[PDB]
Amino acid sequence: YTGRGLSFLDLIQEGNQGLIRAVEKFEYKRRFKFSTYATWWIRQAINRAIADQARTIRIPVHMVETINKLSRTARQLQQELGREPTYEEIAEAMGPGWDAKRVEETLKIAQEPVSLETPIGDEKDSFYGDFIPDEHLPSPVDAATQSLLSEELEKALSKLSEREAMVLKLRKGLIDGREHTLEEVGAFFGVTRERIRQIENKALRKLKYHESRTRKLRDFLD
Amino acid sequence: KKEVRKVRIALASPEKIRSWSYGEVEKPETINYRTLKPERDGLFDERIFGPIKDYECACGKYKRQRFEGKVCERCGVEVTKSIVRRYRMGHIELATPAAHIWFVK
Amino acid sequence: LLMGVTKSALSTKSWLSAASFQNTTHVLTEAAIAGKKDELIGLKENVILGRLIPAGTGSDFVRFTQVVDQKTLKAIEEARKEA
Amino acid sequence: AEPGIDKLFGMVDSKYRLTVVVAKRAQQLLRHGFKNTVLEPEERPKMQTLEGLFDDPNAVTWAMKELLTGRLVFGENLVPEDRLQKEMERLYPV
Amino acid sequence: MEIKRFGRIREVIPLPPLTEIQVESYRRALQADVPPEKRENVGIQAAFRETFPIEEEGLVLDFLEYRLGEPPFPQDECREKDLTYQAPLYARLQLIHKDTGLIKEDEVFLGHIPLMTEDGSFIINGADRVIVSQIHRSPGVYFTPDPARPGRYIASIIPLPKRGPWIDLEVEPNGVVSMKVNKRKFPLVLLLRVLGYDQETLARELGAYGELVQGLMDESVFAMRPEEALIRLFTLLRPGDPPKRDKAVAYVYGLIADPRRYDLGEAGRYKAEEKLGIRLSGRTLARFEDGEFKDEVFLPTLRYLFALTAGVPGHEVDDIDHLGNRRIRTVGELMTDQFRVGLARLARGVRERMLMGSEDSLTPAKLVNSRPLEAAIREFFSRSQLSQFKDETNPLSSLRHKRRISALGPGGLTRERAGFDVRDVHRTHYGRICPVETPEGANIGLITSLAAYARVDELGFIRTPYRRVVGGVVTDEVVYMTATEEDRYTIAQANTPLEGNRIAAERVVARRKGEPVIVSPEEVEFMDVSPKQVFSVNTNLIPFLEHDDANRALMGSNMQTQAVPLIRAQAPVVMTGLEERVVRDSLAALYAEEDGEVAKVDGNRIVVRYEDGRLVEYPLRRFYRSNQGTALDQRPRVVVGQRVRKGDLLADGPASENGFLALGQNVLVAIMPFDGYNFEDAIVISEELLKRDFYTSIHIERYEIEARDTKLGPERITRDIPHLSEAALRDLDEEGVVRIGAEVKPGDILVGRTSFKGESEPTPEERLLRSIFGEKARDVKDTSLRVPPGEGGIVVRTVRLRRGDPGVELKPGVREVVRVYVAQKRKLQVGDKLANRHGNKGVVAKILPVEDMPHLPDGTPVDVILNPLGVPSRMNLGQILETHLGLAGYFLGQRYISPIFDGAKEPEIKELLAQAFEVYFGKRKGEGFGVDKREVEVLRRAEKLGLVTPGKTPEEQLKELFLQGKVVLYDGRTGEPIEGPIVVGQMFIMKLYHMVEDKMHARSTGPYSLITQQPLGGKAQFGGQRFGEMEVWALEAYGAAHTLQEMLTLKSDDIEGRNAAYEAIIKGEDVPEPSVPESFRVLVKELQALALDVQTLDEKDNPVDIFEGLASKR
Amino acid sequence: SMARPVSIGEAVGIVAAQSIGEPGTQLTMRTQGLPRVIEL
Amino acid sequence: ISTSDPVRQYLHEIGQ
Amino acid sequence: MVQVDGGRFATSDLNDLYRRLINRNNRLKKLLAQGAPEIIIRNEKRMLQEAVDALLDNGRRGAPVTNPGSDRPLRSLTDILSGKQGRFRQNLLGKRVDYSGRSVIVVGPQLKLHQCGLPKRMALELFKPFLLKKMEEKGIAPNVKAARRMLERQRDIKDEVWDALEEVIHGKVVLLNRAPTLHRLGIQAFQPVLVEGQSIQLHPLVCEAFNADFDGDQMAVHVPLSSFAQAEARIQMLSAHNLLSPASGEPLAKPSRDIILGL
DNA sequence: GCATCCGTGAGTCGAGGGAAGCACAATTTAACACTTTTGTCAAG
DNA sequence: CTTGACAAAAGTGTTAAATTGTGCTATACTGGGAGCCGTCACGGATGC
Ligand SMILES: [Mg+2]
Ligand SMILES: [Mg+2]
Ligand SMILES: [Zn+2]
Repeated sequence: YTGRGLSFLDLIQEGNQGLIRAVEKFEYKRRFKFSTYATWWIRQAINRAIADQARTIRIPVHMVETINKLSRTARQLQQELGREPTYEEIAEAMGPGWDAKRVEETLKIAQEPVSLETPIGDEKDSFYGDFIPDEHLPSPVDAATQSLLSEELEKALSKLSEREAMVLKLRKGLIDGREHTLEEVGAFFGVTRERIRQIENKALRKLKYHESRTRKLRDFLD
Repeated sequence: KKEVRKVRIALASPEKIRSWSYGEVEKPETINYRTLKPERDGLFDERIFGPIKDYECACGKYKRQRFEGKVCERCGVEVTKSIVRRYRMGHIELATPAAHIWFVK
Repeated sequence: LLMGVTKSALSTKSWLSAASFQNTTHVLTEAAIAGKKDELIGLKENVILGRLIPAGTGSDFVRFTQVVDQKTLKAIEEARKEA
Repeated sequence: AEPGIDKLFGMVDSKYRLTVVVAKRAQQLLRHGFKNTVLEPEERPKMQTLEGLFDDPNAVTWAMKELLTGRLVFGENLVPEDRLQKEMERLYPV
Repeated sequence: MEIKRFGRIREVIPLPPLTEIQVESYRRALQADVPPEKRENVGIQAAFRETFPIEEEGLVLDFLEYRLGEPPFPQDECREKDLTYQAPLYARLQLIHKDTGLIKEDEVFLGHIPLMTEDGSFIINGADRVIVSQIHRSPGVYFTPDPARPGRYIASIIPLPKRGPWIDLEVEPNGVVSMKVNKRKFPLVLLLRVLGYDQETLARELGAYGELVQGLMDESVFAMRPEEALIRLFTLLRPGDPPKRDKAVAYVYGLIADPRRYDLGEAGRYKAEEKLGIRLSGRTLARFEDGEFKDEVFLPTLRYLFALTAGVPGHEVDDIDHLGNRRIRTVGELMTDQFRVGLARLARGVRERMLMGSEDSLTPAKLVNSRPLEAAIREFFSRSQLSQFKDETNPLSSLRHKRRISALGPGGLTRERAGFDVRDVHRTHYGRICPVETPEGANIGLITSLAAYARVDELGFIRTPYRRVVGGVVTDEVVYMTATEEDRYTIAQANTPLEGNRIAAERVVARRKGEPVIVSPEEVEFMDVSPKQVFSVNTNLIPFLEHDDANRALMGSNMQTQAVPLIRAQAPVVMTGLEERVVRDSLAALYAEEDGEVAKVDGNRIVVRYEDGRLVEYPLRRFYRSNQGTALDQRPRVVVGQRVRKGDLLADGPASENGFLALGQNVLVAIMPFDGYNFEDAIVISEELLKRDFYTSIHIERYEIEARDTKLGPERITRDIPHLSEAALRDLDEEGVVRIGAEVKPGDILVGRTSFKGESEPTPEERLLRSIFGEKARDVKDTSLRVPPGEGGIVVRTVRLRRGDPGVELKPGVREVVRVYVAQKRKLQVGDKLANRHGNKGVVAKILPVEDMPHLPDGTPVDVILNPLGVPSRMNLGQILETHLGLAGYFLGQRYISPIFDGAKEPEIKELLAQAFEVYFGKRKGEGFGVDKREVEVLRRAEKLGLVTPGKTPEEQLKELFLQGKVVLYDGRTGEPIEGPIVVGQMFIMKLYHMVEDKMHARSTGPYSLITQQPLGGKAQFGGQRFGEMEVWALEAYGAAHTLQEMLTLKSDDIEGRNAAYEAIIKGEDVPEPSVPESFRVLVKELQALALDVQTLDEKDNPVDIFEGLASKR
Repeated sequence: SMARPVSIGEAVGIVAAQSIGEPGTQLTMRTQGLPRVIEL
Repeated sequence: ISTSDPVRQYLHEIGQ
Repeated sequence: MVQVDGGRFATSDLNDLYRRLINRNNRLKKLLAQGAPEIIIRNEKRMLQEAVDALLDNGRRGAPVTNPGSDRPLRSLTDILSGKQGRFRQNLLGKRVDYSGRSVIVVGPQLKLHQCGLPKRMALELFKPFLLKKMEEKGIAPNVKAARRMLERQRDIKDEVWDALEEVIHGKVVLLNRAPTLHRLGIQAFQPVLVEGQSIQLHPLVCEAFNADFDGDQMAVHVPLSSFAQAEARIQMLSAHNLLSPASGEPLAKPSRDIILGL
């Protein structure tokens, strides 16, 4: 079983677990030799361990069996046709319920991750991770434009009334971080929901009027 | 507040290592092959090392900073900045002690 | 005692520069067992921590110099000494 | 070479002290919008723009020229930092 | 423009096919055309006959024959669809059941063998590649002197690489000869006994030297039976394994007697027979027959070692750097070796399958799994060090790349573990490996070039040709011969004077074992064919090579490869004679197959009517993009109805003018300083060069985008990209791709693509913005392909490959791929690198108008101004002589062919200059013009410098100056003459591939690394400049503490620091004080991962949290 | 560099190392040359 | 058998 | 374990080492819970020790652990922190920096000793934030976002952007660098002069200090940002201020080949 | 006196590089009618 | 500023369906396999 993702000693230890199970479940009344019944369990344990531990991104056992069967079918068709089969042939040979789309999805699933320390060039000084940008943390430009938008929005909300600005900054989650509902803002102010939506609409219209008269906030909309 | 003036290096006791860790990594699973989300109790578990995205738990019940410093009861993931994922460590509880090679070879 | 530049550099009191020079495993294991504390005296340690190096404009001899003009200085002295 | 660089080097015991003084004066000039300058209107550094001559926006040039004039006092433990900043803000609001 | 030829040496044989080292080797390896029954036991046929038959031992898998089918796709289709140009390989195999005695035969598809193109390269994954030949130590038996102990010798038996362990035989101080195998030393007495050797045999054979045999007469094991001796040796070699007779005999047979695991090689066997004077039956150290071991080489090796130690006259040590002891593995041998490895893996699989399964119900197709063989072959042709991306900047580049010899690669030396000895020019490199051509730097001496006349024989030894000399007459009989055979003769020089065929000179300069000697004509036995055989193809293209220092000839030959094709490229005025042969053998130009008449001439095709009557249509490669981005096009050179003979040129290839290699332009060069714009190798050129489109090249860039499948939805290549005006989408067609012929600048869209945005609630400020503007957020975002900064041109091609297309094997999840070929016409500009064949290189630093350049008295401005100060230090005087001959040719309207080391000498150049001055001054005299006043002033100054003879007329003094190569040159700015005469001539200058357009790069902010969060590196990734250790040292020495802190933190990895700095700058403020770098945090976390408690303290030793409380457990 | 008394705060160790190591390439290599400096 | 080879050491241990 | 733009996953070798350690530890726990014999438990404990070793320092003891399907040793923590490619020498003692460019150098004989020829496009990219601020100050763009959008496309850049750039760089200096930086004058501060073209113009007299000729040498440009950095570059690092060699005290910026020849 | 083991060996740049089933029990996900709250619109 | 409906977007239970994890298969089988020298040369340190 060597060369299938697990080292020799790991296979040996997994087979040892299978052998322990075989000893537990062996019956000598049947007059069969121990190797005959123990081989089943040892191979079972080794194959289960290969299915469970040979991939960095673990794949369920049924899916591993599907991938192995698909690879066997592809190899058989490749040796029979004298060329690399397309997904249609492979799907047809797999059987009912298989089309080219499912074969492609299974092959995409079966793609092992590539090491970040794999060398690029002939010197081997450069690696994959040296060419992969980090797209999680915002760039300085993104943080700067977010701060600019916050400043301009704070300046724009100044022209509004004292209460209307608060209503919009609460409904849009500019204070607590999360949007509030009309009933919640009412419980904060003691006012019913209809008046809150009316005043929010009026203040939004006023902000639109100020933006039209100034045009100092349109660029941030992208 | 205070400025760094000295840097000290010393041995880490098992107690100190466990104090560093936000949780024991019990499974070798990295991420789910289908949903691409980290697997629970794995090397990338959100319950241990922190959320993938800022102020959002795994189950998607808390999604804003209002519930900051909170651990969701549904998923167990702390609602905080995702950058803690660069700083929060785990630990593996060895069944038997293993010598540190730096002090052997 | 006389030792080469390599042995002299690897036996320095600061474990950061010695570990960033050579024999990182050996330097770090000795420093960790001895519980060594790096006082950040030289230039390499400050570079590693991104601090202001204690040389040039970062030296304590010149770093604390204050510049002030005539008018403000006279204002401060007059406003404080009047008591 | 920077104008009067020899005099600037000769005005201090250590060249890095000269650099520190120039940089701190430049920051003081920037923070107060060049309103704390000790330069007369005929001494302000100028740049030639298509529209015409304007005030030099480089504060390091202003600081070097001011240090050349000799109307700046530099040294250690002259005045407390908080008091100095407060008085500079008071005389030169920004 | 007539061509005048110089030289007196008559070459008896032409240059051999320059690409034969690739083509013939691969043809021998494949044997695809010879019928299977007539195939010889070489190459993949040898691999088949070696690994097969496969016996479990009653299943036997026997190999009968193989065949290679036609390639599935043509070369152009393979290049266009990123395929591999390969031929299907099938093997005919029979399965014999020894029990039943039944044979079942079928043809099994073993896979695909990559095919070599006619020019000598491969197409791997749509990319042109070259398999560089590897030089290494030839296998065999060698006898080297022991350095630690004088007067002692050690014998080394070396098999083929990865074909057995090296065997060491050393006479130890005790007197017992020791054999070393696999780092383990043991007494050779034991193994010698295992080979059925008794005391009397050793005493009779090796006993005629002295005490050395007495050291080989240990009777403690001689009386011991061979079986127990073999088991004892097995215990020595691998201690611990239970001693068993079967295991021990299997191990010994595999170690020294197994042809499938030990292979001395054909070259190794030949060398062993030649040295030890024996005849090996096979290629193994011993044979295993009749259940016993018979010696092959150990006794002859030990006899030679004993005789060498004793001091017999006929035995000598072996120079391991002697090129008769160094052999070449070409593409064929490397491919055969990898094929044999894959076949061994396949045999392992076949053995393990026949062990299981129904032995009755088994077919050869089921047993044979061809996947390991294909895997080994694809790994060799893709990820091997010797499989290199083809260098095809110009045809000479590919020609050189196919003739390169690398000491590195799998099984060779290491770039850093290689000493001076392996990198030196051995005396046997003469005529076989070019001495001057090598990459200066870390690979000097490790990579070299095959000599022009050299050829690699069957065994891998480089042979060079020599003319047989008998009785003093030089015959036309040419013998190709190796260094070990070359050492036995006195070889004269090709420049030896001959009166017809008799050697005329009484004293002949010759070589004896590489040493220069003076001999008589009767003592000469061989002669050099020509001076060209000593140098490679590139070095043979440098005229007046004998006047150039080797360090600069190296640079010139190397830079000839880097020259880009030019739209107006023209062959050099001074040539060596190889330009036509280089073009012909590069297969870039098109030639007539036989005599015929041209029927149709077009920019795309040439249709020729041959004498036999068949119409032959040759499509023309037009505006094809090479591996380096240069445009490779063929331009027809015939007209309709023109009669062409066999071999006549039909269309120029890239960098060729009428069949002559044209790597640059012939320009008027003045050698003089000019206002400091010539300072330190800088070059001044005239604007007239740009006006008439000299040094103008065409470069094509390929941009690739993919529309893929994603969990959120499929990426769509469409023209409807959200939030873009009509101006941005003006040049895109309805399918979302830029229209062909559109001019694109940086930031312009090439292919429009939209991708589904990740499900994420927007920031509250964005939500308020959307509510204010009443705009619903769209579900897709712009991920289109745009022109990178500093690039652009004209969109000349669009290629769209879709999933399911015939032959298009897209990766899973990729719906389609779009490739845009954009071509730009680059003119010479400041920063572009020019060079010449003599190693003089420099960047253009100034482009002057025509009225500013120095001009001749007739009004002709010079094109290029070179600084003379680059000549004395570099000692490359060939450029000066080329300039003189170019001036002569420019005024005479002719070109010159001066072969290296036998060509135009100074008297001939001066007579040509006399004719040139005659025409140049007779034109003036006929036009009615005397001598200029300022010419008179320059002549007065020159006679003050002793350049002209006093008392002569101004015309005669001007003639003298012209004969010295100098003319009276005027200053275009002042009109006054240059105070001294200036060397003005016509010189051939190449525009190199290194252009400031592809090298200028700048960055403010961009991508950052994943872990360290530092900026990436490389212009392609829009990365920052590496501020390494030495730059930090420079800042520390300057005392710039704050600049250093900024570069370490604010500009590299202080995330908060860099964000705040950018925000402060765009707000007109000063950047804030930086913070701890993220790299230090990564360092601390890694040290903690090593279970080391790293703690940052304050003045009072209290811990300081540098993680902002983000890693503290409450 | 200035032909005047050294200013307090200069990293003379780095200057010393750079000054010694800069002409290292000019030293002959062929107990003499760069190996002699290295062993010293 | 071989201290540095884990496979050989395991095989030797199981061979007892 | 990041996903590349193509959808493929890239992960580090530390994940593989941790996975091996966890697998062996869990299997040892299971074997102990099953009362496995002493030979099996001993083998599993030895494997656990070897996995810990490989994680901490791969290849130090025994055969290095390699990812199946390849012969490349896995990168352990010790390899991450040690060597020329380790954390110290690659990311701590030296770093890649923002506001940095590179281009081929040509000779500027018309330049002053303190001046250099900086290409317009390199200056535009290097001084992008300052240029955006200046554009916002004038009427070129309404805000910084609009200015950046304007600068994104080459054909959208008007002619006043170059005037704003000329205004920005006034007084400021940039650090020119040529590798290898054998001594300290391998980095020198110059007052940039905007030139048409793509190559950096170098003053001849500094070439000897830089060990730079013009056969294809390239140089890097760095932009100091704050007042301290600009002051240090203009006072200490300026080319016209470093005229004598720190190694010997003799002049290092002195007349050279063509100058000496003419004189 | 020697034997063995270990760590070290310039910088920047680009360019392409990228034994297997089968059955069955749990578990998770998708879907699907229903209750909601959550926005809205209508006038008072 | 309020009710007084009401379309709808969201949240809430169960369920049938994929999806995933686990056990088991009884002729007999009982210690691996890829190795393979231009082994890189040379100081420094330990330790027999
Ligand atoms: Mg090179
Ligand atoms: Mg140079
Ligand atoms: Zn949750």
